[PDB]
Amino acid sequence: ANFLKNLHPLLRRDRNKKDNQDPNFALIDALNEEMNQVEKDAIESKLQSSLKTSTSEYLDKFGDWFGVYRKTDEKDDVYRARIIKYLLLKRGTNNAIIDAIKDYL
Amino acid sequence: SWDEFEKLTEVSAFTNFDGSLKQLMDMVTARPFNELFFKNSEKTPGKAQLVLRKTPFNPTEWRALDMI
Amino acid sequence: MKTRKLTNILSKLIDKTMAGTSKITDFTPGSASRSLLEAVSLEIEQFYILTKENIDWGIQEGIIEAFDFQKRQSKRAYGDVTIQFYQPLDMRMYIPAGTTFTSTRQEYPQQFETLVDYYAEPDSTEIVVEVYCKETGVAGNVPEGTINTIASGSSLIRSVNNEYSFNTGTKEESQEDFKRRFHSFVESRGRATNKSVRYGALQIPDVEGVYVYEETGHITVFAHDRNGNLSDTLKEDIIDALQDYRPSGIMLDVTGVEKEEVNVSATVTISNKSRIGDTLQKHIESVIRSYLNNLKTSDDLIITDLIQAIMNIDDVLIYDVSFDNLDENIIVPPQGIIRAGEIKVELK
Amino acid sequence: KTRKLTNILSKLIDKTMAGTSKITDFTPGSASRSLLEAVSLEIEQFYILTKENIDWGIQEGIIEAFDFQKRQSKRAYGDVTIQFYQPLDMRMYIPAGTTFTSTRQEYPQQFETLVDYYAEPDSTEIVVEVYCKETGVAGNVPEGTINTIASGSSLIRSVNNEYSFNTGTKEESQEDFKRRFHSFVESRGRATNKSVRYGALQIPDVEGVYVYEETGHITVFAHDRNGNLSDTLKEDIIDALQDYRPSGIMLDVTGVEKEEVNVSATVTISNKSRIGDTLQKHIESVIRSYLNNLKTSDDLIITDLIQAIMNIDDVLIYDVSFDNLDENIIVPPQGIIRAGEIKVELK
Amino acid sequence: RFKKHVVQHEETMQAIAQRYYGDVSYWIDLVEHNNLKYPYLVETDEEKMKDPERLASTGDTLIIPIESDLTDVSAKEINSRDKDVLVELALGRDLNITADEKYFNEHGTSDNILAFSTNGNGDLDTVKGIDNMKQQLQARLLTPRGSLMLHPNYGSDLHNLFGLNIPEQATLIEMEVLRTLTSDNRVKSANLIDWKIQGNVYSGQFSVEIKS
Amino acid sequence: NNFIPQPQGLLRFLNTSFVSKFYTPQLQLSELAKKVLTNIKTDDIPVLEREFNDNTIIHKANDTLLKVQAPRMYMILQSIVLEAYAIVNCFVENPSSLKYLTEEDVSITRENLNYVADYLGNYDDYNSVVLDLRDLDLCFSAIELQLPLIKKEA
Repeated sequence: ANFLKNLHPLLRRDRNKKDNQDPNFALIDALNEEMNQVEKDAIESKLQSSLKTSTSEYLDKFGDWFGVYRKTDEKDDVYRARIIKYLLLKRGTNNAIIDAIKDYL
Repeated sequence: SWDEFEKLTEVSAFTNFDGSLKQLMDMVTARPFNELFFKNSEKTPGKAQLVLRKTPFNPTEWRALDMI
Repeated sequence: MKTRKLTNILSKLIDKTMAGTSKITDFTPGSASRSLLEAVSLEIEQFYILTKENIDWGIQEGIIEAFDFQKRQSKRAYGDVTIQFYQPLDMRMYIPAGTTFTSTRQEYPQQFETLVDYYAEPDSTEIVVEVYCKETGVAGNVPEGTINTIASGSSLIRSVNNEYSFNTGTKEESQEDFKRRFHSFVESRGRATNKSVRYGALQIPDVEGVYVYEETGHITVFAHDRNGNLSDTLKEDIIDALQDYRPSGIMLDVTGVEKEEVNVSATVTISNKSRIGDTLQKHIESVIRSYLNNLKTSDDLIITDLIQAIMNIDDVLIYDVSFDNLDENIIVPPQGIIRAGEIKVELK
Repeated sequence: KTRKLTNILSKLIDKTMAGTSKITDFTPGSASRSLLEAVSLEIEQFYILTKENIDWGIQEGIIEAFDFQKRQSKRAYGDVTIQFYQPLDMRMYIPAGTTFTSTRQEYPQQFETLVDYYAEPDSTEIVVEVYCKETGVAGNVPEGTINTIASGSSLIRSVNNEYSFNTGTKEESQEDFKRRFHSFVESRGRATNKSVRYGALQIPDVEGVYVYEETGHITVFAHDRNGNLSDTLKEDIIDALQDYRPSGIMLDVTGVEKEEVNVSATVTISNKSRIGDTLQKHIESVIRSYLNNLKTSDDLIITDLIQAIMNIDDVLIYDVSFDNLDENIIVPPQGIIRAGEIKVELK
Repeated sequence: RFKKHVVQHEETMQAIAQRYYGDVSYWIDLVEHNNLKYPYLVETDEEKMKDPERLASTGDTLIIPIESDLTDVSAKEINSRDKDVLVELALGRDLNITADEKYFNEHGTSDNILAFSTNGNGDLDTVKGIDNMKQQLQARLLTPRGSLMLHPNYGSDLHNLFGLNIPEQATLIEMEVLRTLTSDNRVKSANLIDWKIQGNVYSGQFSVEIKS
Repeated sequence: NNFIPQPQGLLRFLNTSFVSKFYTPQLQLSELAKKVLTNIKTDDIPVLEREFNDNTIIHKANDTLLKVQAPRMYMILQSIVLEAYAIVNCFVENPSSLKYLTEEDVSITRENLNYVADYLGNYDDYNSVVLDLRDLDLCFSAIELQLPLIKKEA
């Protein structure tokens, strides 16, 4: 998606070198910059759309979905590992219960 | 159809002696209060549809019909 | 990717536009450029909002797809009815499944049908059978004594009535309910645990309330539907489907339910001295009945929770609420369930 | 009521036939028929004139007696003067419709002259009235903007308007006209709670005024100025309410006091793993915001507080209790609830 | 639509109504369109000086709506106050993109030519009235047929019609221009008025019957 | 009210620092809202015994904490709904309520609608509410242009 492309045939898509000031070029540049920023934000959402790289509010939503609650002053890297470990919790056997003491130490 | 004005019914299958389903269909329709006809399915092209709706002579129902 | 209001985006775009020239700085409401920029910013804000909503929906869909824990669809309403004969029965009659039941009341035209056959014993006078509502949703929760006729010949039947209301009829589960169910499922992966047995018994869609009581060498399971009446077929289905979560070395039993009764008396001081008639009292009593009947075996009656439930009405109308009898929280036994009995409500 | 051309013409023809025996022909083009038709047309025009007059009378005529002005979308106009290089030696002609374009490019407004003007034989200057083409407030122009004339001449030097165009007018609907009259009539009410409130609110720096009424004395208090009331404001507002108070009934004005509330509540959460500093801080902020936003003379009902605190999340909160709050706190009419010290404990 | 009319000397509103609408009885509703007081037509100029806005005199422009729109209350309300603005609204309003009128003529069938401009102060220039119609016609003629990204079949094949400057090519160009001009439903029709080909430059002119 | 009942929840809801550079709010109540609000406050109005359509904007406002977090902003939302509710009623039924609303009263609603929209946009919780009100922002402007013209027609 490019604002310069597919806009119109007759519209002047380049600034006039005859005069420094050009409201048309300024408007086109501002619109293109806004739409390019929107495109970059949309592309940047790929990391936020996956649990392996979700951060900030998205990771909190993932934790709420999985039921694992964020601890105070907890960073994303440790929080994701804690979520993964809790989802694969090993408990029920005497050795596993004893091995679970590491989380209660 | 007019659910509010119509009470519970006990329409029998054999109301017409050795009659067709169309004859029994007419009794259920209770014309002219309800219109029944076969027409092409505009919403789903490629197949037919059976229509059984209240008569369009009502003001709001008249507006509901698509205009051509 | 973060939410941004329209005004900030519009200001940023206007600031960017002003670079390189000074023949544009006029943004009154009558200006068309301002209108175009407002429309563009509105579209961008709507795009951001829809993107966030679709991201949340995609997260939900991925959670659905990964563990195959699909959301529960609309749940059929069902209950029990009583068949009354003119005279005591002489011969063993037959009642095939699918027999229709209809309510003569115009306000509740929804139909009901049976699924399992029933046989009337000889020298009988009455029999109880189960009926399942064809429609699914709120329409199935008819009041008491709504079903009047069988909608058939009824040669040997005088009248039909139901002594209990229908509560199993419910709409589709909300997002919060699915989130809680998924959290229970995630915490239930470790078998031989009470939280795991909770999900194991709750996996059947019909079950709503469920509780597990443990002792030194025996495990007991208490469960019931929204109406609060366990069935043998439900117990058999639970036993069949729970084999993948039962403890290996400990016996399990699924039985036990009792309706605990309590009378609730409350005093309400409405802010408006006018309009203190019995209609609002009846409405409040119905609301209290709906709240109390919604509780389950795991839940316990709490004074503050009841206060919050009744005070859902706007605080401007109801200014103060107090209980003459209830002064301390009541602990429900594990087998029993607390529910409304005979409720009396008065102004003062 | 008004009658159309046909009825009047038929009545005239019938009366002419009844009275006149010498006239029998009424074909089109007849002199008598043309005369009767002209008379009927004039009568119908007079009927329409009376109809329009009655329409104006019902719409705004009765209200015109009271003190208010009507607007009829009159286009802006003002005096403009023109100067010449030398005194004239001829009677120059200024035909109507001459366009006085605006010299400033940013102003697209234009003006036209309705009536012709004749320059004097030797006058060096002349002032004429010019009306704008566009109605509404948009026709207003600042001073020193009209300095160009379309019908230029060698003798003409420049144009200028010393006085700005103030006669710009815009017309509103009948409801807008009637609402001001209703407000004026309503404002004339006196010796009532609502009238006293409106009179107090008329003076600036008067907001959130509360009135307490009794058979013995009437007390009025407010926190208009930054949550506090000054003595000078009390002195100013006592005199103003003299016209508004009932005759023979005492009037009193006092300040507004506050009663801070200390609460140490406890909350039990179903899922203890969710607790944290942020959650308790948010709960405390919600509680203090709710307690701060209390109306004047509003009793602190514990039931309302329980409903507010437990409405944050039904699933999260399971039980609530207050360690240092026995029952609902009653406040005088002049008191207002405020958050002195709040503590929340998580169980 | 509405036909323009000028008040004639010693003329009455009844004759004005009768000339166009045929029946004089329609004059009762026609006055509301013009938004005039009871002195509908007055020869005295100083009489109009008291309230020029709500009065008319000789030489002023009147509005004559068609019979279908005569009875519409909305048409009466709009024509009462807009007056001269009706023509601009009737022909529409659009942004003006003729920043360089001298330049765009030098590059026919060339992209990246038109651009926005500025008039007044701090606002993009706009065009209205017959100027807007002429600008739209010129843009349509310059725009090739199958270049726009939406609502295709907009423009002309003028770029492809360059040839050996022979009479048949000239008639083909004439027909293409006529079809391009007549595409808009607002314009009635068009016809060539003069042809002139000398050397390697094609020249000509056309006349268009614009409604109202 | 005269023709059909209304939901219980809407009836309960209706009866009852930060500043935007572009917009300047004001608390001028419409004349129509003054009289219609009294009828809602009084009991003389039919009302249903059940509620549906949980996706409406009213339930969204109730679910969020806008009441306690920003009661001033919550009050403006009630005012917007009050004027919005009344102008729906007159067209469908009771045409006598006409010639009691002016373009100025409808115009100020957009000023308040945009003023509260900016505050709601500072947090992601109110995204659903902001998505709804922005749709009505263009809806009122169409009524403002046609309201003087519709009044003369009727």
